[PDB]
Amino acid sequence: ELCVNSLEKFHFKSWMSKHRKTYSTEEYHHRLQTFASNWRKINAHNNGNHTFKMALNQFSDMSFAEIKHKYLWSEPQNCSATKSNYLRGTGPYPPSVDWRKKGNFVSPVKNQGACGSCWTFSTTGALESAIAIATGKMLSLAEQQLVDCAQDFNNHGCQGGLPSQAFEYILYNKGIMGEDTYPYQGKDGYCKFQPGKAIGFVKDVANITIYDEEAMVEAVALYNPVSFAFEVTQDFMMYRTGIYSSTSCHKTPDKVNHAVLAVGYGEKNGIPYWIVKNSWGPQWGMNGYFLIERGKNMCGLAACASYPIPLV
Ligand SMILES: *[C@@H]1O[C@H](CO)[C@@H](O[C@@H]2O[C@H](CO)[C@@H](O[C@@H]3O[C@H](CO[C@H]4O[C@H](CO)[C@@H](O)[C@H](O)[C@@H]4O)[C@@H](O)[C@H](O[C@H]4O[C@H](CO)[C@@H](O)[C@H](O)[C@@H]4O)[C@@H]3O)[C@H](O)[C@H]2NC(C)=O)[C@H](O)[C@H]1NC(C)=O
Ligand SMILES: *[C@@H]1O[C@H](CO)[C@@H](O[C@@H]2O[C@H](CO)[C@@H](O)[C@H](O)[C@H]2NC(C)=O)[C@H](O)[C@H]1NC(C)=O
Repeated sequence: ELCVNSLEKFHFKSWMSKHRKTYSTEEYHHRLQTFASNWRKINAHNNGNHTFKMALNQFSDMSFAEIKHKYLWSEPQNCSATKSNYLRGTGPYPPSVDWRKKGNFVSPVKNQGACGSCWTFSTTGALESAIAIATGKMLSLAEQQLVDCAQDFNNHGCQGGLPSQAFEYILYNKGIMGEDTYPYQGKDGYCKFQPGKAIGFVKDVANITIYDEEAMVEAVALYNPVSFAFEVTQDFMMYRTGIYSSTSCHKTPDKVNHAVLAVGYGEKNGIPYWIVKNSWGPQWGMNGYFLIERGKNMCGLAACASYPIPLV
Protein backbone atom coordinates (compact mmCIF):
# COMPACT_ATOMS: atom_id res chain seq x y z
CA GLU A 1 0.00 0.00 0.00
CA LEU A 2 1.46 3.31 -1.18
CA CYS A 3 1.35 6.69 0.50
CA VAL A 4 0.04 8.85 -2.34
CA ASN A 5 1.33 12.43 -2.39
CA SER A 6 -0.77 15.47 -3.23
CA LEU A 7 0.86 15.93 -6.63
CA GLU A 8 -0.30 12.46 -7.67
CA LYS A 9 -3.75 13.07 -6.16
CA PHE A 10 -4.35 16.38 -7.95
CA HIS A 11 -3.18 14.87 -11.23
CA PHE A 12 -5.45 11.84 -10.78
CA LYS A 13 -8.36 14.25 -10.25
CA SER A 14 -7.59 15.93 -13.57
CA TRP A 15 -7.09 12.56 -15.27
CA MET A 16 -10.53 11.34 -14.15
CA SER A 17 -12.19 14.44 -15.60
CA LYS A 18 -10.21 14.26 -18.85
CA HIS A 19 -11.18 10.58 -19.24
CA ARG A 20 -14.79 11.12 -18.02
CA LYS A 21 -14.54 8.65 -15.12
CA THR A 22 -16.74 8.11 -12.05
CA TYR A 23 -15.72 5.88 -9.16
CA SER A 24 -17.31 5.00 -5.87
CA THR A 25 -15.27 6.19 -2.91
CA GLU A 26 -14.11 2.63 -2.45
CA GLU A 27 -13.02 1.99 -6.06
CA TYR A 28 -11.51 5.47 -6.31
CA HIS A 29 -9.05 4.42 -3.62
CA HIS A 30 -7.93 1.34 -5.54
CA ARG A 31 -7.76 3.29 -8.82
CA LEU A 32 -5.67 6.04 -7.19
CA GLN A 33 -3.23 3.39 -5.93
CA THR A 34 -2.80 1.98 -9.43
CA PHE A 35 -2.43 5.48 -10.90
CA ALA A 36 0.22 6.41 -8.33
CA SER A 37 2.03 3.11 -8.90
CA ASN A 38 2.12 3.81 -12.64
CA TRP A 39 3.15 7.45 -12.05
CA ARG A 40 6.24 6.28 -10.14
CA LYS A 41 7.06 3.59 -12.70
CA ILE A 42 6.92 6.18 -15.48
CA ASN A 43 9.09 8.66 -13.57
CA ALA A 44 11.57 5.97 -12.52
CA HIS A 45 11.88 4.87 -16.15
CA ASN A 46 12.08 8.36 -17.67
CA ASN A 47 14.59 9.54 -15.04
CA GLY A 48 16.96 6.73 -16.07
CA ASN A 49 18.62 5.96 -19.40
CA HIS A 50 16.49 4.18 -22.03
CA THR A 51 15.76 4.31 -25.74
CA PHE A 52 12.06 5.12 -25.14
CA LYS A 53 10.02 7.29 -22.77
CA MET A 54 6.77 6.49 -21.00
CA ALA A 55 3.81 8.73 -20.18
CA LEU A 56 0.30 8.76 -18.76
CA ASN A 57 -2.49 7.79 -21.13
CA GLN A 58 -5.93 6.15 -21.08
CA PHE A 59 -4.52 3.01 -19.45
CA SER A 60 -2.88 4.68 -16.46
CA ASP A 61 -5.43 3.68 -13.79
CA MET A 62 -5.56 0.01 -14.83
CA SER A 63 -3.43 -2.94 -13.79
CA PHE A 64 -1.94 -5.01 -16.58
CA ALA A 65 -4.19 -7.92 -15.60
CA GLU A 66 -7.23 -5.74 -16.26
CA ILE A 67 -5.70 -4.40 -19.49
CA LYS A 68 -5.03 -7.91 -20.74
CA HIS A 69 -8.59 -9.09 -20.01
CA LYS A 70 -10.25 -6.07 -21.62
CA TYR A 71 -7.97 -5.02 -24.48
CA LEU A 72 -5.68 -7.86 -25.61
CA TRP A 73 -6.35 -11.28 -27.10
CA SER A 74 -8.02 -13.63 -24.62
CA GLU A 75 -6.35 -16.71 -26.14
CA PRO A 76 -3.30 -17.52 -28.29
CA GLN A 77 -3.93 -17.51 -32.02
CA ASN A 78 -2.62 -19.86 -34.71
CA CYS A 79 0.35 -17.61 -35.41
CA SER A 80 2.85 -20.46 -35.83
CA ALA A 81 2.96 -21.85 -39.37
CA THR A 82 5.17 -24.47 -40.98
CA LYS A 83 4.35 -23.18 -44.48
CA SER A 84 4.64 -19.77 -46.11
CA ASN A 85 4.73 -18.38 -49.60
CA TYR A 86 6.77 -15.13 -49.52
CA LEU A 87 10.31 -15.57 -50.90
CA ARG A 88 12.67 -12.65 -50.35
CA GLY A 89 14.74 -11.23 -53.19
CA THR A 90 18.05 -9.45 -52.71
CA GLY A 91 19.15 -6.34 -50.83
CA PRO A 92 20.31 -3.86 -50.00
CA TYR A 93 17.13 -1.97 -49.24
CA PRO A 94 16.61 1.77 -48.72
CA PRO A 95 18.02 3.07 -45.43
CA SER A 96 14.56 4.31 -44.49
CA VAL A 97 10.98 3.95 -45.72
CA ASP A 98 7.77 5.68 -44.57
CA TRP A 99 4.59 5.01 -46.54
CA ARG A 100 2.99 7.94 -44.71
CA LYS A 101 5.45 10.29 -46.49
CA LYS A 102 5.41 8.70 -49.96
CA GLY A 103 1.83 9.88 -50.46
CA ASN A 104 -1.71 9.43 -49.17
CA PHE A 105 -1.12 5.75 -48.52
CA VAL A 106 -1.84 5.20 -44.79
CA SER A 107 -5.27 5.74 -43.28
CA PRO A 108 -5.85 7.81 -40.10
CA VAL A 109 -5.35 6.23 -36.69
CA LYS A 110 -8.47 4.49 -35.34
CA ASN A 111 -9.54 3.24 -31.90
CA GLN A 112 -10.47 -0.41 -31.28
CA GLY A 113 -12.03 0.34 -27.87
CA ALA A 114 -12.48 -2.36 -25.21
CA CYS A 115 -12.27 -5.26 -27.65
CA GLY A 116 -9.38 -7.49 -28.73
CA SER A 117 -10.00 -6.65 -32.37
CA CYS A 118 -6.62 -5.13 -33.23
CA TRP A 119 -6.20 -7.90 -35.82
CA THR A 120 -9.15 -6.35 -37.72
CA PHE A 121 -7.52 -2.88 -37.72
CA SER A 122 -4.20 -4.40 -38.79
CA THR A 123 -6.10 -6.13 -41.63
CA THR A 124 -8.10 -3.13 -42.84
CA GLY A 125 -5.05 -0.90 -42.46
CA ALA A 126 -2.93 -3.16 -44.69
CA LEU A 127 -5.65 -3.49 -47.32
CA GLU A 128 -6.52 0.22 -47.23
CA SER A 129 -2.84 0.97 -47.95
CA ALA A 130 -2.68 -1.66 -50.71
CA ILE A 131 -5.72 -0.27 -52.51
CA ALA A 132 -4.41 3.30 -52.16
CA ILE A 133 -0.97 2.32 -53.47
CA ALA A 134 -2.54 0.49 -56.41
CA THR A 135 -5.30 2.99 -57.30
CA GLY A 136 -4.78 6.37 -55.62
CA LYS A 137 -8.08 5.88 -53.78
CA MET A 138 -7.95 5.85 -49.95
CA LEU A 139 -10.82 3.83 -48.45
CA SER A 140 -11.88 3.18 -44.87
CA LEU A 141 -12.91 -0.47 -44.56
CA ALA A 142 -15.20 -2.08 -42.00
CA GLU A 143 -13.36 -3.68 -39.08
CA GLN A 144 -16.77 -4.68 -37.71
CA GLN A 145 -17.40 -7.00 -40.65
CA LEU A 146 -14.28 -8.94 -39.66
CA VAL A 147 -15.32 -8.95 -35.99
CA ASP A 148 -18.79 -10.26 -36.84
CA CYS A 149 -18.23 -12.50 -39.88
CA ALA A 150 -14.70 -13.97 -40.19
CA GLN A 151 -15.16 -16.98 -37.86
CA ASP A 152 -14.86 -19.62 -40.58
CA PHE A 153 -11.17 -18.71 -40.86
CA ASN A 154 -10.43 -19.34 -37.18
CA ASN A 155 -10.90 -15.74 -36.09
CA HIS A 156 -12.75 -14.94 -32.90
CA GLY A 157 -14.10 -11.39 -32.91
CA CYS A 158 -13.17 -9.42 -29.79
CA GLN A 159 -11.24 -12.43 -28.43
CA GLY A 160 -8.58 -12.24 -31.16
CA GLY A 161 -7.73 -13.32 -34.68
CA LEU A 162 -5.03 -13.01 -37.31
CA PRO A 163 -4.49 -10.74 -40.33
CA SER A 164 -3.53 -13.58 -42.67
CA GLN A 165 -6.69 -15.47 -41.74
CA ALA A 166 -8.70 -12.27 -42.18
CA PHE A 167 -7.20 -11.61 -45.63
CA GLU A 168 -8.31 -15.11 -46.65
CA TYR A 169 -11.79 -14.43 -45.32
CA ILE A 170 -12.00 -11.27 -47.43
CA LEU A 171 -10.73 -13.18 -50.47
CA TYR A 172 -13.27 -16.02 -50.27
CA ASN A 173 -16.10 -13.76 -49.03
CA LYS A 174 -15.68 -11.63 -52.19
CA GLY A 175 -14.92 -8.40 -50.40
CA ILE A 176 -15.21 -6.14 -47.40
CA MET A 177 -17.63 -3.24 -46.90
CA GLY A 178 -16.69 0.27 -45.87
CA GLU A 179 -16.94 1.86 -42.44
CA ASP A 180 -19.74 3.98 -43.93
CA THR A 181 -22.07 1.01 -44.51
CA TYR A 182 -20.91 -1.25 -41.64
CA PRO A 183 -19.93 0.98 -38.71
CA TYR A 184 -17.66 -0.10 -35.90
CA GLN A 185 -19.28 -1.01 -32.57
CA GLY A 186 -16.41 -2.38 -30.48
CA LYS A 187 -18.25 -5.60 -29.59
CA ASP A 188 -19.27 -8.91 -31.10
CA GLY A 189 -22.37 -8.50 -33.24
CA TYR A 190 -24.53 -10.14 -35.91
CA CYS A 191 -22.98 -10.53 -39.36
CA LYS A 192 -24.53 -7.88 -41.64
CA PHE A 193 -22.45 -8.38 -44.80
CA GLN A 194 -24.16 -7.26 -48.03
CA PRO A 195 -22.46 -8.45 -51.26
CA GLY A 196 -23.39 -5.37 -53.30
CA LYS A 197 -21.80 -3.08 -50.71
CA ALA A 198 -18.27 -4.53 -50.77
CA ILE A 199 -15.68 -1.94 -51.80
CA GLY A 200 -12.36 -3.66 -50.98
CA PHE A 201 -11.12 -6.95 -52.37
CA VAL A 202 -8.22 -9.38 -51.96
CA LYS A 203 -6.54 -11.29 -54.83
CA ASP A 204 -3.68 -13.06 -52.97
CA VAL A 205 -2.35 -13.37 -49.42
CA ALA A 206 1.40 -13.19 -48.74
CA ASN A 207 2.55 -15.04 -45.61
CA ILE A 208 6.10 -14.22 -44.51
CA THR A 209 8.08 -17.16 -43.12
CA ILE A 210 8.23 -17.39 -39.34
CA TYR A 211 11.12 -15.25 -37.99
CA ASP A 212 11.92 -13.87 -41.49
CA GLU A 213 12.29 -10.26 -40.37
CA GLU A 214 14.41 -9.38 -43.42
CA ALA A 215 11.50 -10.36 -45.69
CA MET A 216 9.39 -7.87 -43.73
CA VAL A 217 12.02 -5.20 -44.48
CA GLU A 218 11.81 -6.03 -48.17
CA ALA A 219 8.02 -6.14 -48.25
CA VAL A 220 7.67 -2.75 -46.57
CA ALA A 221 10.34 -1.27 -48.86
CA LEU A 222 8.98 -2.71 -52.11
CA TYR A 223 5.25 -3.49 -51.82
CA ASN A 224 3.04 -2.54 -48.86
CA PRO A 225 2.73 -1.89 -45.13
CA VAL A 226 2.97 -5.27 -43.41
CA SER A 227 0.60 -6.71 -40.79
CA PHE A 228 2.28 -8.40 -37.83
CA ALA A 229 1.64 -9.51 -34.26
CA PHE A 230 3.82 -9.19 -31.15
CA GLU A 231 3.69 -9.68 -27.38
CA VAL A 232 2.49 -6.58 -25.52
CA THR A 233 3.66 -6.40 -21.89
CA GLN A 234 2.98 -3.90 -19.13
CA ASP A 235 5.71 -1.37 -20.05
CA PHE A 236 4.49 -1.13 -23.64
CA MET A 237 1.07 0.09 -22.48
CA MET A 238 2.74 3.27 -21.17
CA TYR A 239 4.99 3.81 -24.20
CA ARG A 240 5.14 7.46 -25.24
CA THR A 241 8.02 8.13 -27.63
CA GLY A 242 11.32 6.71 -28.85
CA ILE A 243 12.37 3.19 -29.79
CA TYR A 244 10.55 0.54 -27.77
CA SER A 245 12.40 -2.57 -26.65
CA SER A 246 12.12 -5.07 -23.82
CA THR A 247 14.09 -7.91 -22.23
CA SER A 248 11.02 -9.56 -20.69
CA CYS A 249 8.74 -10.06 -23.73
CA HIS A 250 8.88 -13.45 -25.42
CA LYS A 251 9.77 -13.98 -29.08
CA THR A 252 7.61 -17.04 -29.85
CA PRO A 253 4.36 -17.25 -31.85
CA ASP A 254 2.37 -18.71 -28.96
CA LYS A 255 2.98 -15.58 -26.87
CA VAL A 256 2.02 -12.80 -29.29
CA ASN A 257 -1.19 -11.04 -28.34
CA HIS A 258 -1.63 -7.82 -30.39
CA ALA A 259 -1.68 -7.16 -34.15
CA VAL A 260 -0.49 -3.91 -35.75
CA LEU A 261 0.77 -2.47 -39.03
CA ALA A 262 4.38 -1.71 -40.00
CA VAL A 263 4.31 1.34 -42.29
CA GLY A 264 8.03 2.03 -42.52
CA TYR A 265 11.41 1.74 -40.86
CA GLY A 266 14.53 3.72 -40.10
CA GLU A 267 17.40 4.15 -37.67
CA LYS A 268 18.31 6.66 -34.95
CA ASN A 269 21.71 6.84 -33.23
CA GLY A 270 22.71 3.48 -34.62
CA ILE A 271 19.50 1.70 -33.48
CA PRO A 272 17.33 0.29 -36.31
CA TYR A 273 13.59 0.49 -35.77
CA TRP A 274 10.15 -0.17 -37.28
CA ILE A 275 7.48 2.52 -37.71
CA VAL A 276 4.22 0.93 -36.56
CA LYS A 277 0.59 2.06 -36.63
CA ASN A 278 -1.38 1.06 -33.53
CA SER A 279 -5.18 1.11 -32.96
CA TRP A 280 -5.48 2.83 -29.55
CA GLY A 281 -6.41 6.25 -30.97
CA PRO A 282 -4.25 9.18 -32.11
CA GLN A 283 -3.38 10.35 -28.60
CA TRP A 284 -1.56 7.13 -27.66
CA GLY A 285 2.18 7.00 -28.26
CA MET A 286 3.50 9.18 -31.09
CA ASN A 287 0.23 10.45 -32.60
CA GLY A 288 -1.02 6.84 -32.52
CA TYR A 289 2.24 5.25 -33.75
CA PHE A 290 5.19 3.63 -32.03
CA LEU A 291 8.74 2.75 -32.94
CA ILE A 292 10.06 -0.69 -32.00
CA GLU A 293 13.60 -1.98 -32.38
CA ARG A 294 14.26 -3.80 -35.67
CA GLY A 295 16.52 -6.76 -36.41
CA LYS A 296 16.02 -8.64 -33.13
CA ASN A 297 12.59 -10.29 -33.57
CA MET A 298 11.67 -7.91 -30.79
CA CYS A 299 8.68 -9.20 -28.78
CA GLY A 300 8.13 -11.81 -31.51
CA LEU A 301 7.22 -9.27 -34.20
CA ALA A 302 8.60 -11.49 -37.00
CA ALA A 303 6.57 -14.55 -35.90
CA CYS A 304 3.60 -14.17 -38.26
CA ALA A 305 3.73 -11.25 -40.70
CA SER A 306 1.43 -10.98 -43.71
CA TYR A 307 0.04 -8.54 -46.28
CA PRO A 308 -2.58 -8.62 -49.05
CA ILE A 309 -2.46 -8.20 -52.81
CA PRO A 310 -5.63 -6.25 -53.66
CA LEU A 311 -8.09 -7.09 -56.41
CA VAL A 312 -8.58 -3.76 -58.20
C1 LIG B 1 -1.35 -18.05 -45.49
O1 LIG B 1 -1.94 -18.14 -44.20
C2 LIG B 1 -3.36 -18.32 -44.24
C3 LIG B 1 -3.87 -18.26 -42.81
O2 LIG B 1 -3.37 -19.35 -42.05
C4 LIG B 1 -3.71 -19.63 -44.94
O3 LIG B 1 -5.13 -19.58 -45.07
C5 LIG B 1 -5.83 -20.71 -45.58
O4 LIG B 1 -5.90 -20.59 -46.97
C6 LIG B 1 -6.57 -21.68 -47.61
C7 LIG B 1 -6.38 -21.46 -49.10
O5 LIG B 1 -5.01 -21.60 -49.44
C8 LIG B 1 -8.02 -21.70 -47.18
O6 LIG B 1 -8.64 -22.85 -47.73
C9 LIG B 1 -9.70 -22.53 -48.66
O7 LIG B 1 -10.89 -22.21 -48.00
C10 LIG B 1 -12.05 -21.95 -48.85
C11 LIG B 1 -13.24 -21.67 -47.95
O8 LIG B 1 -13.38 -22.77 -47.05
C12 LIG B 1 -14.67 -22.68 -46.37
O9 LIG B 1 -15.75 -22.93 -47.27
C13 LIG B 1 -15.79 -24.29 -47.82
C14 LIG B 1 -16.96 -24.35 -48.79
O10 LIG B 1 -16.68 -23.43 -49.86
C15 LIG B 1 -15.88 -25.34 -46.68
O11 LIG B 1 -15.79 -26.64 -47.24
C16 LIG B 1 -14.73 -25.13 -45.67
O12 LIG B 1 -14.81 -26.09 -44.61
C17 LIG B 1 -14.68 -23.68 -45.16
O13 LIG B 1 -15.84 -23.50 -44.35
C18 LIG B 1 -12.33 -23.15 -49.77
O14 LIG B 1 -13.30 -22.78 -50.73
C19 LIG B 1 -11.08 -23.60 -50.49
O15 LIG B 1 -11.41 -24.81 -51.21
C20 LIG B 1 -10.96 -24.76 -52.58
O16 LIG B 1 -9.60 -25.02 -52.60
C21 LIG B 1 -9.26 -26.24 -51.89
C22 LIG B 1 -7.76 -26.31 -51.74
O17 LIG B 1 -7.49 -27.23 -50.70
C23 LIG B 1 -9.89 -27.45 -52.61
O18 LIG B 1 -9.70 -28.59 -51.79
C24 LIG B 1 -11.40 -27.23 -52.83
O19 LIG B 1 -11.92 -28.27 -53.66
C25 LIG B 1 -11.73 -25.83 -53.39
O20 LIG B 1 -11.33 -25.84 -54.77
C26 LIG B 1 -9.89 -23.79 -49.53
O21 LIG B 1 -10.18 -24.89 -48.68
C27 LIG B 1 -8.11 -21.79 -45.66
O22 LIG B 1 -9.46 -21.60 -45.25
C28 LIG B 1 -7.24 -20.72 -44.98
N1 LIG B 1 -7.17 -20.97 -43.55
C29 LIG B 1 -7.33 -20.02 -42.62
C30 LIG B 1 -7.22 -20.47 -41.19
O23 LIG B 1 -7.53 -18.84 -42.93
C31 LIG B 1 -3.05 -19.69 -46.32
O24 LIG B 1 -3.16 -20.99 -46.91
C32 LIG B 1 -1.57 -19.36 -46.25
N2 LIG B 1 -1.02 -19.29 -47.59
C33 LIG B 1 -0.11 -20.15 -48.06
C34 LIG B 1 0.32 -19.94 -49.48
O25 LIG B 1 0.36 -21.03 -47.36
C1 LIG C 1 -6.07 -23.38 -34.89
O1 LIG C 1 -6.31 -24.27 -35.97
C2 LIG C 1 -6.94 -25.50 -35.58
C3 LIG C 1 -6.95 -26.39 -36.80
O2 LIG C 1 -7.56 -25.76 -37.92
C4 LIG C 1 -8.33 -25.19 -35.04
O3 LIG C 1 -8.93 -26.40 -34.58
C5 LIG C 1 -10.19 -26.63 -35.26
O4 LIG C 1 -11.23 -25.83 -34.68
C6 LIG C 1 -12.50 -25.96 -35.34
C7 LIG C 1 -13.44 -24.98 -34.67
O5 LIG C 1 -13.11 -24.82 -33.30
C8 LIG C 1 -12.98 -27.40 -35.26
O6 LIG C 1 -14.20 -27.53 -35.98
C9 LIG C 1 -11.94 -28.35 -35.83
O7 LIG C 1 -12.33 -29.70 -35.63
C10 LIG C 1 -10.57 -28.12 -35.18
N1 LIG C 1 -9.57 -28.97 -35.79
C11 LIG C 1 -8.55 -29.51 -35.12
C12 LIG C 1 -7.61 -30.37 -35.91
O8 LIG C 1 -8.39 -29.31 -33.92
C13 LIG C 1 -8.23 -24.21 -33.88
O9 LIG C 1 -9.53 -23.80 -33.47
C14 LIG C 1 -7.41 -22.97 -34.26
N2 LIG C 1 -7.18 -22.13 -33.10
C15 LIG C 1 -7.54 -20.85 -33.03
C16 LIG C 1 -7.21 -20.13 -31.76
O10 LIG C 1 -8.13 -20.29 -33.95
